[PDB]
Amino acid sequence: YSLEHXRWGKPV
Amino acid sequence: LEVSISDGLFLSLGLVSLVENALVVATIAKNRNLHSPMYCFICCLALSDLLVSGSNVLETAVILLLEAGALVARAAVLQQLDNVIDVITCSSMLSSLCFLGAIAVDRYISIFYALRYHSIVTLPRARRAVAAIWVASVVFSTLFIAYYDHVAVLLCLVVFFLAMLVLMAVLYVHMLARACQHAQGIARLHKLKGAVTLTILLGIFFLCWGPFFLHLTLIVLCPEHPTCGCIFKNFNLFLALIICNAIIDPLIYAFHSQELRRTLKEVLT
Amino acid sequence: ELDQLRQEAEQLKNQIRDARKACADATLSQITNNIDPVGRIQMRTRRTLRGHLAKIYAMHWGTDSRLLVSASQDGKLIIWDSYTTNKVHAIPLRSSWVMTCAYAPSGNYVACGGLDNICSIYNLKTREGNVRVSRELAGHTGYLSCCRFLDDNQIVTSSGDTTCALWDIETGQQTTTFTGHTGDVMSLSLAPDTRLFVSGACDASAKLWDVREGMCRQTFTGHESDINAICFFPNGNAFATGSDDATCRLFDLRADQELMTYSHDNIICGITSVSFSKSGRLLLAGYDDFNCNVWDALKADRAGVLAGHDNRVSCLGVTDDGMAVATGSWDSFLKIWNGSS
Amino acid sequence: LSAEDKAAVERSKMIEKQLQKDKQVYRATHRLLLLGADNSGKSTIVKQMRITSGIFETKFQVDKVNFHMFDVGAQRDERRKWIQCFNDVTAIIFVVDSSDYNRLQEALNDFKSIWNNRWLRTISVILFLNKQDLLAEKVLAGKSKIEDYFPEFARYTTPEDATPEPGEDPRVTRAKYFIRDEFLRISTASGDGRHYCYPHFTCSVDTENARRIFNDCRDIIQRMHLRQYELL
Amino acid sequence: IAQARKLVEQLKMEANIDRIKVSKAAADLMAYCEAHAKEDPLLTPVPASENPFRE
Amino acid sequence: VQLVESGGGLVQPGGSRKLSCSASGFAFSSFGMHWVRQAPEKGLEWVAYISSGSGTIYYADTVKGRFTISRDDPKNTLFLQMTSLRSEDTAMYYCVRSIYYYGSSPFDFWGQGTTLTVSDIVMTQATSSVPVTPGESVSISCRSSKSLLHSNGNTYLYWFLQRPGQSPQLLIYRMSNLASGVPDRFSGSGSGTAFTLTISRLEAEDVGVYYCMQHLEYPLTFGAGTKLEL
Ligand SMILES: [Ca+2]
Repeated sequence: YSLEHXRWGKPV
Repeated sequence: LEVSISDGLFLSLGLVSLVENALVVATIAKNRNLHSPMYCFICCLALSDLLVSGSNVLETAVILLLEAGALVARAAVLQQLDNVIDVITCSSMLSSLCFLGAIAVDRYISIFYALRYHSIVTLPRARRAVAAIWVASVVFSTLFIAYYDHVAVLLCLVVFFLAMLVLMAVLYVHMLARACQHAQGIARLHKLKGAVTLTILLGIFFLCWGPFFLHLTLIVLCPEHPTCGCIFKNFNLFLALIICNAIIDPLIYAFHSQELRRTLKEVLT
Repeated sequence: ELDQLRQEAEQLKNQIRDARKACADATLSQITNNIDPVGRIQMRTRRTLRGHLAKIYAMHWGTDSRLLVSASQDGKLIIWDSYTTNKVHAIPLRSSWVMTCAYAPSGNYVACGGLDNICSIYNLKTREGNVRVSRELAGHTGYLSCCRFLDDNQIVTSSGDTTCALWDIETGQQTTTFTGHTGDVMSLSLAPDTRLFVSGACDASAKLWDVREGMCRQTFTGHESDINAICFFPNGNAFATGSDDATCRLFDLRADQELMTYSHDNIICGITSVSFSKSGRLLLAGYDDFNCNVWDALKADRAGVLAGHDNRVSCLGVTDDGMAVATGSWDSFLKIWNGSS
Repeated sequence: LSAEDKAAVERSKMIEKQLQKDKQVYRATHRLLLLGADNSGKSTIVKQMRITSGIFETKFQVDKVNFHMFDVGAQRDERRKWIQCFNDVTAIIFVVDSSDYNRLQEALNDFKSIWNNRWLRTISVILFLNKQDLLAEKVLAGKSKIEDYFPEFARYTTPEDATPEPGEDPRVTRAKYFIRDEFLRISTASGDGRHYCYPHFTCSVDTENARRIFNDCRDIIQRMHLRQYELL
Repeated sequence: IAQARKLVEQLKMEANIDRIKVSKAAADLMAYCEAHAKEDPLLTPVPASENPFRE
Repeated sequence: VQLVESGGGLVQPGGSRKLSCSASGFAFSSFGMHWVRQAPEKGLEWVAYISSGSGTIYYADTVKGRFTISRDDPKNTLFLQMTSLRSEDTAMYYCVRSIYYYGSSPFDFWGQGTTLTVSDIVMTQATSSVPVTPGESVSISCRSSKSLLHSNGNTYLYWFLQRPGQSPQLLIYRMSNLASGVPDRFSGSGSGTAFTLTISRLEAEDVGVYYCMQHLEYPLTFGAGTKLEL
């Protein structure tokens, strides 16, 4: 949903 | 602390980078003296840095279009779009990092097996290694993005980065031992630059990739400590540093070649 | 005594220079000052031939204008079909350091030689179907720099021994040795009649030899360094010369002197090979700089440049039909060029 | 394509397979140019390594590395055109007759000519100061001496890091390393560091010289790649 | 010395050879170029249908 | 050059036989090799082809599932392993070398043949025979159902002469081009669809059956042949 740059950019 | 890397900066750096790496690929394609396993690995590195910069560019464009609302899209189609662009990004990372290792290994064989070098490394074997790297890397990056909520994925990424680190360390420091031995022999016949070169190679390597794998290490080992929260807020700085790799590695590896620079001049004219 | 001969040599050189200055009533630049500029000749690489393994030192076209012999440090001759890019033959040489090859006007034979100081005549059209050495010409006492067939049985052959020799291939012997040169003979061009040839040497001179009379008909001395390359104008009564000095110069046989000097201050490096186009209107010169430049042979201006090579352009040749120029280089590639309007 | 064009392209492919095999041979082979005057005894080096024609290809092998050593000979006394061919050899081997002092000066000028040549700016020279036995004998006889030919050999005194053989007299050491230093002054003079000079003292009795050339080419190629990598 | 006598005789020959004026030579080369200009595919590029290396 | 075919003799129907041909004095590995068979009273029929390096292998539909052609270049020996032999395979089998590059003359040499007894473009040669005299300027017509002029400009009509006690011999490879050994008394011409051999002055060595053949595409069919009777 949120779609964020890269991956694992925030915990869990 | 937070270095608030804007989407405009991701666009700028990724565009500049894919431009530069595309120049590198055109310059190797046009100059057939550069059809050699060394420059094959440099071309494949430049391709991995192009694909990573372009995937960051494409992701930044998609997120800008969504933030503008110029694209409206369901959740599922965007989740799969995210998955695809993340697979291209992660594969091109793993491949770029592998091609940094492959360049290190090619250089190492060219020194310590110098006489047998063109028997041990060949365009057949170079193209095999390149294909195995990209194919294995799509396999792995698909497994990583599918299981991205499993800490085993993040540890596989970190452990891969560390194996490349201990590799390139063993390697370039043996090449620098032999450089010092050559410098001694030169001094004896004739009656620092290698250290600077390693500081640029391994420093831009560690200082641009390592923040991201430190981040992954803290996502595994430290999901909730506030100092780890401070590091997590800088994740865009860390991707922009990986694009700084995609910028500087052309300069480190490719444009040290005089014949590349000459072809780059005739490509740009 | 010797002093009298050295003096009469100086006197006769002065006589020759006076006769040339007497003939020099107008320059080619003046007579051709009003002929139309040829304009930019944007030639394109129609084929690249990619099979060679080391520095290509020579190529020669067949009269058929599509078969193409090419010699390289790898110790191969490759016969190329230019049209298809197919390798018609790959010939293992007995010496790696070949430096010249020639394709016979019949195409029955290809010649090559080099630091072996030997020309191997290879029969392309055996009944056994492998290419094999028809004759192994020996008698040269120095490296073999250029060779050109006159006939299925005659080859003219320059050497770093400062001589050229005409050989009877069926007997393997020199039927005439040309011995007025005082330095390594680098370049060789048969007149289209094959009764005369010019050979250029590191004595900075080009000499015109009567193939059958056997003596120097006349000598040309305008260059400042080694004449790496020589080529008759298709009329057979003028020839161009390329030197280690970056100029090429066109000498007329009957005027006995330079008509024209092709040079540009941007070009600071030796000419490696020279060929005219079928009209003679274009003079194509390979360079140490990896370009080969196209010159207006009449007006002496740089009508174009062929820029695709990655190393010293070692050899040029225009087809006898004139449809294309082939260009070999030290990068091991052999590119065929023409425009297409 | 016609059936005959299909078969001709098949033939071209098969020739390309053979050329690729020869590319394996040719890049596994390291080419060497064996220079030196007629006094140098380079022919004896050829013979001891092998155990009107203008060029002799001496093939030899060390530790599965093939070397082709081109003893160019029966050429005219101007080298300046055919040395252009040996651009992109791994090394030039330059044998010097260390004994022949009056010809030692022209050997030095000829070394300068190779080292400074625009086509050789990157091609390292393996000096073999051959006939070192005859040099030892001449100096221990003492009948004629380097000082008769090079007065700097008064000023010159043995390097602090010279390593004589156990039976070697220090005056033989002085002669050896003075000749060495004479060549090295030219090399360290004009060399940008693109190329280096690797002097080895040798005699006819050397079986080691194949090992010497193997080690020298290994060092040449290492220095070359490190220069390309900006590590040296 | 025989070599210098040969060199003298060769220069005597080069001296004695007949020469035309450079204007006539230049005119003959220019005339050959003009009379063979259309016959030169590198000078005047042949149509793409006609070119042996395209279509 | 001495292609010598071996094998042959009788077989029963349904039988199997391996023909072979030793190449003797030529660079066998660089040649493609063909098998061509002649039924006892009938024209030539192409059987199989194997390229240099065995890359290309082609067969006629009359044999395609049944015969396999192979070569041992180190031995300089060609093979044709026949299986499920049938009465229509009774023929003299000729081994025929071929080499393909610009200007090459393929089919230039034919072996002596081995007889085996089992107990498409159409080439038309409407003259089954022509009666002829020494010194006469005879011409042999051939016609094709497809224009043998290919876009590369070649016109792939070959002409062969089989003299009464001999193998075939190549006379013309492309319709103009005489073979390296043959009298210029022979010549060829044609339109791509229709063709003539010409023999400007006959002599007894010209007596035989003249076969045209197309090499535009496999299966590489021969004509019925024109006999010349002196
Ligand atoms: Ca993402």
